[PDB]
Amino acid sequence: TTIMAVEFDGGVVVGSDSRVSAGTAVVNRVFDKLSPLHQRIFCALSGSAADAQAIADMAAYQLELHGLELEEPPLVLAAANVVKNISYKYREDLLAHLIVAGWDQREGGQVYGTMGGMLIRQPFTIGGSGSSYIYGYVDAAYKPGMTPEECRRFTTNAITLAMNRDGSSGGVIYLVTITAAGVDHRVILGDELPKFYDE
Amino acid sequence: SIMSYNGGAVMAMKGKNCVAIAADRRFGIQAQMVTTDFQKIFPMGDRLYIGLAGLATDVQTVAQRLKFRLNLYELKEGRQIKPYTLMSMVANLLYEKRFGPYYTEPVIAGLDPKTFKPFICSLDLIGCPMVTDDFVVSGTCSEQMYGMCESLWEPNMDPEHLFETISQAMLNAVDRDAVSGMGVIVHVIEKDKITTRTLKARMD
Amino acid sequence: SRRYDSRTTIFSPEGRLYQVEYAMEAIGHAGTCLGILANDGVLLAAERRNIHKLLDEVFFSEKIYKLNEDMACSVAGITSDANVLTNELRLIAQRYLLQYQEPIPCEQLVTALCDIKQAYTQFGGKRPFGVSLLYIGWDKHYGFQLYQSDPSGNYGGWKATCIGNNSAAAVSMLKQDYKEGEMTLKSALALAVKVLNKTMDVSKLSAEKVEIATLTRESGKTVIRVLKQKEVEQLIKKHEEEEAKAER
Amino acid sequence: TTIAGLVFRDGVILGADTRATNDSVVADKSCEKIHFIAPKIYCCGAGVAADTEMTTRMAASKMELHALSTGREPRVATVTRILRQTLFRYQGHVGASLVVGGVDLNGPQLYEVHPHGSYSRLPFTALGSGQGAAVALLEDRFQPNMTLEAAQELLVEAITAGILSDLGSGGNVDACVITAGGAKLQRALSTPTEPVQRAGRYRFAPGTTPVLTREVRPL
Amino acid sequence: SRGSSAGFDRHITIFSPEGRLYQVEYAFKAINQGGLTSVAVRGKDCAVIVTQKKVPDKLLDSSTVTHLFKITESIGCVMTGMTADSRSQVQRARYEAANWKYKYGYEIPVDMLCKRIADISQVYTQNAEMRPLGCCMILIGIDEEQGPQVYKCDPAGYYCGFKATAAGVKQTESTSFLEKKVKKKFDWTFEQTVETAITCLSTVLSIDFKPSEIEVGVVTVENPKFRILTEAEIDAHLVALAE
Amino acid sequence: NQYDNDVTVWSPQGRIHQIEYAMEAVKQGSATVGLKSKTHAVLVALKRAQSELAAHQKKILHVDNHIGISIAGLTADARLLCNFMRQECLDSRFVFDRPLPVSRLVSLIGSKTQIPTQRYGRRPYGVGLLIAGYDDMGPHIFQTCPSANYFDCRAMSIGARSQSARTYLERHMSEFMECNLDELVKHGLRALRETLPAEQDLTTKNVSIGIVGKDLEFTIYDDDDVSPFLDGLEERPQ
Amino acid sequence: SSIGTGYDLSASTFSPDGRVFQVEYAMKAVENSSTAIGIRCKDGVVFGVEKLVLSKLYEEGSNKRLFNVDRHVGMAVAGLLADARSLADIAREEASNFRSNFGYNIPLKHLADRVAMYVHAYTLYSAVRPFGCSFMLGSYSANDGAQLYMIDPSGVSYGYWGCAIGKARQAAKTEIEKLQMKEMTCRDVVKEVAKIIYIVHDEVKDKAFELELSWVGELTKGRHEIVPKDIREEAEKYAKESLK
Amino acid sequence: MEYLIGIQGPDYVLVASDRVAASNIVQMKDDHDKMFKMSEKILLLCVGEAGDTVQFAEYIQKNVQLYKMRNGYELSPTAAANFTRRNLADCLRSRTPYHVNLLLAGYDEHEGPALYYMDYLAALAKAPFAAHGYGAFLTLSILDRYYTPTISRERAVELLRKCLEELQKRFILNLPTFSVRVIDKDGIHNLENIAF
Amino acid sequence: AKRGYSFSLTTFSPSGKLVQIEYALAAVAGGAPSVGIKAANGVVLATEKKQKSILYDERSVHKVEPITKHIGLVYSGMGPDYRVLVHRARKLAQQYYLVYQEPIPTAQLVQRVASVMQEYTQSGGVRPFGVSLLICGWNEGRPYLFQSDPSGAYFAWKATAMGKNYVNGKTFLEKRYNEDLELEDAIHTAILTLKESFEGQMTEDNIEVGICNEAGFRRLTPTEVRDYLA
Ligand SMILES: [Cl-]
Ligand SMILES: [Cl-]
Ligand SMILES: [Cl-]
Ligand SMILES: [Cl-]
Ligand SMILES: [Cl-]
Ligand SMILES: [Cl-]
Ligand SMILES: [Cl-]
Ligand SMILES: [K+]
Ligand SMILES: [K+]
Ligand SMILES: [K+]
Repeated sequence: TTIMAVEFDGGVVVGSDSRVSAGTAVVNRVFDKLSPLHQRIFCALSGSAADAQAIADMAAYQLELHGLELEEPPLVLAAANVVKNISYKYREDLLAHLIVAGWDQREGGQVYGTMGGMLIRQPFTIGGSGSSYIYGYVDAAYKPGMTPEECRRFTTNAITLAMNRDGSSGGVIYLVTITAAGVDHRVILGDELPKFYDE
Repeated sequence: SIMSYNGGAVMAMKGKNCVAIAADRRFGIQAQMVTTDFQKIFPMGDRLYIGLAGLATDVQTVAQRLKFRLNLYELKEGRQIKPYTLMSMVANLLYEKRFGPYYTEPVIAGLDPKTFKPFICSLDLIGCPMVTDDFVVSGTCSEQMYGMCESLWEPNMDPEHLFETISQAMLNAVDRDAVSGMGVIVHVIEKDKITTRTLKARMD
Repeated sequence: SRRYDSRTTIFSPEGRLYQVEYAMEAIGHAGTCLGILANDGVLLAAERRNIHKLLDEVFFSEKIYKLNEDMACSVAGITSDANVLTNELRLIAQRYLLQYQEPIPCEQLVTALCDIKQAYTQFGGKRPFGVSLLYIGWDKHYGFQLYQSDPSGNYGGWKATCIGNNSAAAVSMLKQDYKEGEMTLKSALALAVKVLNKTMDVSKLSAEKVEIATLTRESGKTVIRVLKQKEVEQLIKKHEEEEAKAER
Repeated sequence: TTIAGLVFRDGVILGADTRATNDSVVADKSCEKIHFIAPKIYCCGAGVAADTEMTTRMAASKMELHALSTGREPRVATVTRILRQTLFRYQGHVGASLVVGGVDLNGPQLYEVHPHGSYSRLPFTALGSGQGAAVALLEDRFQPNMTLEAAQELLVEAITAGILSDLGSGGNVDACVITAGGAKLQRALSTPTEPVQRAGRYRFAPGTTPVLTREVRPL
Repeated sequence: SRGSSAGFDRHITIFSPEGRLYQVEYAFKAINQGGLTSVAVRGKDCAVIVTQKKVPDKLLDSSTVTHLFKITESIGCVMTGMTADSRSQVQRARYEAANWKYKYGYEIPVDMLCKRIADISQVYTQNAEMRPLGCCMILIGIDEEQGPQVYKCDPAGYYCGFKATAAGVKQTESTSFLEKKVKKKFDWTFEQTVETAITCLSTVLSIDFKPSEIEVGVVTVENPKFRILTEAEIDAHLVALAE
Repeated sequence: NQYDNDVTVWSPQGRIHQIEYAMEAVKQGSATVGLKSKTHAVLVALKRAQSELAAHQKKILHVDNHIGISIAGLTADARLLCNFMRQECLDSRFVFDRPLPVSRLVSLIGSKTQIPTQRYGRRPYGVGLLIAGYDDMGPHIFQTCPSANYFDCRAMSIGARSQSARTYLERHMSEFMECNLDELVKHGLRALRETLPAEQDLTTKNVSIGIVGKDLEFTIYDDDDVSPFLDGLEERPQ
Repeated sequence: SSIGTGYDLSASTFSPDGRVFQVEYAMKAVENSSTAIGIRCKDGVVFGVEKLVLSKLYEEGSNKRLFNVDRHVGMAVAGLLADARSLADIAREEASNFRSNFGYNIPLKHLADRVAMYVHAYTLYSAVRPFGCSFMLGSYSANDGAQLYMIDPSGVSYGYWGCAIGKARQAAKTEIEKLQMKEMTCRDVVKEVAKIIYIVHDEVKDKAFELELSWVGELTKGRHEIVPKDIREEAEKYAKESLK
Repeated sequence: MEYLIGIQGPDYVLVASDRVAASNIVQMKDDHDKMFKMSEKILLLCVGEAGDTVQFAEYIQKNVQLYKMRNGYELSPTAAANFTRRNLADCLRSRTPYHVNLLLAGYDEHEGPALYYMDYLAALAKAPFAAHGYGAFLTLSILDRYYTPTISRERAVELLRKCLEELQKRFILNLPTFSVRVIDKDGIHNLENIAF
Repeated sequence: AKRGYSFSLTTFSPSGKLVQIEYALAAVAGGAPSVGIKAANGVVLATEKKQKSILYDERSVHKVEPITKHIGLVYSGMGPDYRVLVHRARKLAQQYYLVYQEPIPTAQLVQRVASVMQEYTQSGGVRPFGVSLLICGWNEGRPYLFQSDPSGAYFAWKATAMGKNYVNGKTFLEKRYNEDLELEDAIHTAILTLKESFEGQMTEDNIEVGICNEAGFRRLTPTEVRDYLA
C-alpha cells in the first residue's frame, strides 16, 4: 500500500494505489483506498484492511452526526481528531494508519497524519509499506505553493515509483482533488502511468 | 490428539425403507481398556437413534443435554421429533460451544415418524450437518470405515442384508484400530420392529 | 413512585396475605377440577370452560398437561399463569433428570414450584399466580400419588380432592363415597362422573364439557392417556343408565 | 473449496464445488456451498464449514426480518455490511470467506467478504483453496457485459479449473444465476467426474456374521 | 358510560374502565399548549412544510426561533407542541437515521424513520415511570422508489402516510380545509403545493402574514435536498398569491 | 401538606419543603461561631449535655492540618460529611502533595450535597457546617447548609439563638482584620455568650475552640486547654 | 394557573389541560430569585446580575452567579443556586468532552443544545425533579461572532440579542428594547447594563444588593472574564447618577 | 501414587483402598482412610490431587446427606454416581478443574450391588470390577483371570488378597496397609485391614 | 437518568378479578372489527381499515401483516401495541427457524407470543397489551386459526370475530359458517361478517384482507378486493 496527501491553496490532493495483497498473492488489484468521511473530507487507508475499513466507517458515522448537531460541514481538524482517537484508544488492537485530508471554510485545505494515534499537520504526507522507498524522492521533489496540477503530478509520480519498487504496492493510481467547488475523482491506468528508470 | 484419548467408532447405513446404526463397545484410557459394555448409541425416541464417538465425557454429556432439549421439545410440541429437526438441534447444541467445543462427532440414524422415510447424517465437533443417501462414519478409524463402506454399500438393501453389510464394515475397520473394539453393537431400524445385536468381535 | 405501589407482598392486620386470598377467589370462578387416587392407578377429571360450536379442537387437552414421563397435572384459575407454571414444571422435571439420570419423585416436583409461588408472596412486589394445580403421578418410592397446590405456595398429598367451582360441595361428596384401600380405577372413574354431574352447571353433562385422563402402570411403564370422546360418552351414559334404575 | 462470482449484463452468476474435506479425507461429495440469503441474493461460503453455514443463515434470517419491516426487496449492499460488522467483532475467529452476489434497484452487485471483516467490490472474484485457478480463468477470459450464456460457461470453466487442479476441491460444479426477472439456482450444473461403476459385488449371505446376542422390540 | 375513571388511570399510563389512556390523551392537548399550527401538503413532484413563526420581541434572535428541523440530507421535519419535547425527538431522530445507515448502508426511508419514533413513543405509553412526549413530528422527504412522502407520528404511537396533514391548535379546521382542496383535482406543481399550504394557514388563522411571520421547508424530485426558504424566497411566493 | 414528603416534589410557590425541614435540624443544634483575621481563622462552639451525668457532645472535628469544622444538626450526617471532607483532603495530598484549597473543598461539598436533593428516595444532609481553613489566599470562614448552597463569610454563627451572635459579629466585623489571635478568640467567645440565657454563662466544660492559621495547624482545645482563653473576661452586661 | 392534589406532584404525570406543573413550579423558583441580565453587543457579550446581600457578614464576591464554563464561555444564573452550580459543572464537562473528541473550542449554540438536553431529561420522570433555575450562555470569536443563549427549567434554548431572568424580567426587557445593541461597543454596553440593574432593583422590598459584571468579547481577546473594579465602579456611578 | 479397587458380587460389593498419605518422598501416615460414607449403603473412594480430593469428596458427601434430610430417603447408587459425575464434568471446562479419580460402591434395594468407575475427565462406567492408580496396570489382569459374576464373599477377599500381594512384589511404591469394607443388604461393614 | 418501577400494575381485586386485564379487554372490544375463518383448504383474515378521512394514504400502513412465509396477523384494539407484538412474533418465528430449520408451527408461535402478553400482566411498571391477535397459519398441510388476548390466554377457532359488534359477528358466523368451505368462499363470508358492523359504503381502500394456504400467506391486492366486492 502506498498512500499520499498533498496540500495546496484551493484545497488538497489525496492519492492511493489499487492493490491489496495476502502475503505474496494479490487478492484485489483494483481497490479504492480513498474513503470519504464527509462531503469535503477524505481519508487514505493503510494497514489491516479490516481494521482500516472498520475505522473509516465509524469515523464517517460520528462525523455525520457531528455535522448535523452543528448544522455545518465538520472541520477537517475535527475529522482528524475522531480518527486519531479511535486509533489511539485501540493502538494494540487495531493496525492502521489513516491519512485524513479535506477542505473546510475556516482553515482551507489541510493534511493530517494519524499514524500510531498521534496528530500532526503537514504540507504533505505519505503512508503505507511503499512510503519507505520514496522518502528521498519527496524531499527533493517538493516545492512550496504547487498548483493543483503540480500537486497531482507530485503524488502520482511518488506513488508510481513506490509501486514499482514495492511488492505490496501495485495496480492503478486513484486520485481525488478536494476544493471549495467539489470533489474530483480520477484514475490513472498503467499505460498513463509516468515512466522513469526501470532497469 | 484429544479425540484419540478415548477412541470409539460409530457408523450408520441406509437401505430399503430401513436404517442401521452401529458402534464399538470399548471404554478405555490411552494405554488400557476399562469397560467392555460401554454405551455410545442412545435412543432419541422410537425409530430414531444417535451414535456418539469421541471423548467419553462429552459423549455422555451431549447425549444427556440433548435428551434435556428433546423432552422439552416433545412436551411443548404435540409431536415426536423429525430426523431433520434433531440434526438441527444437535447442530445448535454443538455450535453454542464454538470456542470451547464438546469433543464428539455425532451420527443421527432413524426413520421419519409418519412419513416412513429413511434418514442418516453425521456432524462436526462444532455442529456442521452432513446428509447422505448412503452412509456416514465417525471416530478414530474414519479412514478404515470409509474404505469398507465405499466397497460394501449397495443402493437398495433389505434388513437382512443391511445388517450383514454394516456389521462386516464395522468388524474389519475396528480390527485395524488400536483404540476401538471389545465388541460391536448393531441396531437395525424398521417400521414394524427394532433389532438389537451384539457381534462376535475380536476382544484384543 | 410509592403512590402507585399496590404493596402486593405485605401483611394484613389479622396476619394474612390479601393478594393470596384474593387469588383464591379467581380459582372459585374457574372450572371444576378433581383428582382421585386408586389402587391400580390415579386420574384427573376437569370441566372444560372453553366450549363453543366454533372452537377447533387442535390440542389433545384443554386443562390437562403432561409434565413428565411418569407425571401429569390439571389446572384451575388463570390459564396464562397456568401455562407459565406448567412450562416451569416441565423444566424442573428435566433438570432433575439431567442431574440424577432418573425421573423426579412426585412430591419433589410439587415442592419446587411451590417454592417459586411462595417467593412471589414474600418478595418482588409482584402479583401471585392465580392458579391451583392437581398433580398425579408414579415414583419408585411412594407409588401412585395425588397432590394439590395453592397460590400461597402450600401443598398436600390427597387420596381424593377437588379445586375450582363448587369445590367444597364436591369434596364432601367424595368424602362420603371414597372407600379407602378398596378403590379401583373403574370405581374412581364412576365416582368422577357422579361428582361432576351434581357439581356442574349445565346439568345434563356432555363429552365436550368434561375432560378425563388416567395414569396407570402397565408392563413396567407408566402410561398416561387423555380419554377419547367415544370413551367419555360411555362413562356418562353408564351413569345415565344407573340414574334410570334408581326408582321403583 | 473453489467458489467464484461473475458479473454480466443482465445480472450475476455464482459458482461453487461440492467437496467438503475432514482432515485430508473427503466427508461430503455433495454439499451445498451456495447459500440462500434473499430471493435475489445468494452467498458462496468457503472456510470453516460450520462457520460459513451459521453466518450465512444468520444473515438470511436478519435479511428476511429486514424485508418484513421494510416491505421492500432487500439490498445486497445491506447484506455485505451486516456480514462485515458481525465478522469484524470476532477478529477472524469465524472462518468464513464469502462471495455475495445479488440484484438491486441499483443493479447487479458482486462483493467478497473476509473472516476478519474486510470487504471489496468487483466485477469478478474467486475465494477458497482453489481461488488461484479460478481467478486465472476470469483474468484470462473476462470481458465486461458478457452475455449470460458466455458468463455461465466461463464461470463453470473457472470452477472446473479449481476442481481438477486443487486437492481440497472436487465434485460437481453448482451455479446460481441472478437476474432482475429471477434467480435460477442450478445444482449439479456440470459434473466432470462420474464413477458409479464397481467391478466386484461384496454381498454377504445372511449368517456369515457371528452374533452373540439378539433382541427385537416390536412396534 | 363514556369517560369513566377508577384508580390511578388519570395519573399513570394504565387502562380506564373503558380501556382508554388519559395520560396519552392529555399529551395531545400538550401539543396545543405550544399555541402554533403546522401544515404539510404532498404534490406529484414535491412535499411542502409550513408553520407560523411567532417572535414576541426583537430581543430574541429571530434566526434561532424555528420548528423546522433537518434530520437527514433528504429527510426534514416540522415540530408542533412543547419546544423542549420537540428538540428531544429531533435529536433522537437524527440518532436513529444515522444509526440506520451504519447498520444497513443505505438512506433511511421516510416511513421507516416515522415507525421507529412511533415504536419509542409506544414505550412511554406502556411504561408508567415516564410521561409521553407532548409533541408532534411531521416528516417529509423523497423515497427513491415510491416518490414524495409525508408522514406523521403521535405521542400515542400512531404513525401514518398522508396526502396532506395539519397539527396543533388549529388542526381540526385545517384538515377540513385540506379535504376540500383534495376533492378538486388540481395540477399539483411546486407552486400549487406551496400555495395550498400557505393559503391553508392564512385562512384558518386569518392573518395575511409577512415573510418573517412564517417558515417554509420543501423537498423536490429534481432537488431532494431539504431546504429552508428564508425571507427572500417566501416573499416571492407571497406576492405570487396576490396576483 | 402533600408537597413536603419528597425532595423531588416542587411546591406551587416554587420551593422544596424537605430542604427547608432539613434546615430546621441545624437551628435545633447548639450554637457555633466562626470568625477570621488576616492571619487566623477561629471556630468557637457551645458543647451540650442531655443530662448532667452524661458528658458534652463533640462540636469541633478534624479534617486536615489546614482545615477544621464545627457541626450543627444531625450527628451521623455530620460524621458522613466529615469523612468525605477528610477523604477529599487525603486524595489531594496523595496526588498533588499540596493541601487542598479551602474554596475547592467547599465546592465539592456543594456538588455532593446537591445530588440527594434531586433524586427520589434520597434526602438532604441534616447538618450545617462552619469551615475554618488556611491556604495561599490566607484564612477562610465558610458556611454550608442542608441546601447545597454555600457562603464565603467574614464571620458567621449557626444553631440555636445564633441571631444574637450574628448581630454581635456584625457590629465588630471591621475590628477583626487587625485583631491579635487572643483578641480574636475573645470576640468569638463573646458572640457565643450572647446565645446563652441570662442565668448561665460560658464554662470550662461547655466550650470548645478550634484555631487554624499562619502560625500553627488546626488544633482543638476542650477542657483544661480552654481556660487560658476564658480567663481575662469582660463581664456579662445588660 | 395551578392544579392541586394529584396532577402536580410528579413530572411523569400530565394534567388534564396538557401541562406539566412540576416544570412550572420549578419555573416559579427562578421567578422568585433576583434578576440576571445579559445582552449581545457589536463586539461581544456583557452579563450583569443583582446579588441580594442576605447578611453583611458575607464576603464581597461570595455566592458568585457568574461562572466560567469554558475559557470562552460564560454562564449567568438565576434560581436555586444549588442546581445552578450542578448545571455549571455539567456544562463544564460538556465543553471538556468536545475538546477531547474534536480538538477545538465548543461552539456556543452546540453547548447550549447539549446542556438543554440534560435539563430536559429531568422533566420526564417521577424518579427525579426538574432543575429549579434558568441560565444564560455567552461567547465571542472572530468566526462565529458574538452569541448569547438562555436555557429554562423545561429544556428550551433560544438565541438572544437581549435577555433577562428573575424577579423583574419584564422591567428589564422593556429597558433593553431602548438600546441599539447591534451598533454599540461592549465598553458602552457595561454602563447601560449597570443602570438597568439599578432601575430593576427594588430598594423598598429587598434590603441591599451587589452588582456582578462579566466580559466576553474582542477587548478580552475572546476569553470570558470579570469586569475590573475600575470599569465596574465607573458603570456604578453612571447607574446612580442617571437614576434621576 | 495411591490405589483403589472394587469387586462386585451377586449380592455384595467389596472395596479396598491403601492407607498411605504420601508427601514428596516420605510416608506421613500409615492409617489414612480414603473412603467416604455418603449413605448407609454408599461409599465413595477418591484419589488424585492432594487438596482437591478431600474438598470434592466431602462436597458430594454433604449434598447426598442434604438430599436425605430434605426428602426422608437416601439417593440410589446410580443417582449418587450421576450426581458426582455432573459436578465434575461442569468443572472440566472451567478455570479450576478437579483432578480426581474416584470409585463409587453401593447397594440398591431394587437394582442390587453396584460399582461405578470415573475418570478425572468425568466419564462414568458401570463395571463388575475396577481399580484405580498405577497398581491397576498390575492387578486388572489378575481380576480378569479369576473373576466370575457369581463370586462368593469368601473368594472375593481371597481374590483381593492375590491382587494386594502383587502390589507388594512387583509395584515399586510401598503400600503395606489397606482398608477393606463390604457393602450389602445390611449396609457397610468394616473388615480386618490387610497388612503386610 | 431513570430506573423503572418494580411493582405490578395488575393486581387481584377482592372479587378475584384482575381488573387491568378486563380493562384491556375493553380496549379491544371498542376497536375496529376483525374476522377470521378457517376454511378446509386455507384461512382468511379481514378487518375494517376505515381511516375516516380522504386525506389519509390508504396504501401506507397495513393492519393485516405477515409474520413469516406461512403465518399472518390481524388485530382489534390499539395499533401501537399491535406493532410491538408483530415485531416480537417475527423475531420468535426466526428464532425457531434458526434452531430447527423448519417453518414454525402456528400453535407454537401463538404459545410464544401469548407468553409475551402474559409478562405484561405480572411484570413491574407496565400495563397489559390492549390488543387481541388473530393468527393464521399453514403447517403439516393443515389450516390453523388462533386467538391471543391481553390475558395471555389463547384459543383455537374454526371462525370468530372481534372488536365492534363482536357478539353479533359471532352469532352471524354460527349460522353462516359451515365446515369444509373453499378458500374463495371464505373471503365472501369474511367480508359479509365485516358488512354487518361496517357503517358506510365498502371500497377496496376501506377494508384489508389477507389469505393463507399451501402456497403461503399473502395480503390481497386492492384489485383483488374489488372483485370480491360484487
Ligand atoms: Cl514525508
Ligand atoms: Cl504508515
Ligand atoms: Cl422423565
Ligand atoms: Cl468429491
Ligand atoms: Cl396529532
Ligand atoms: Cl448539634
Ligand atoms: Cl419500586
Ligand atoms: K450475520
Ligand atoms: K402549599
Ligand atoms: K478575538
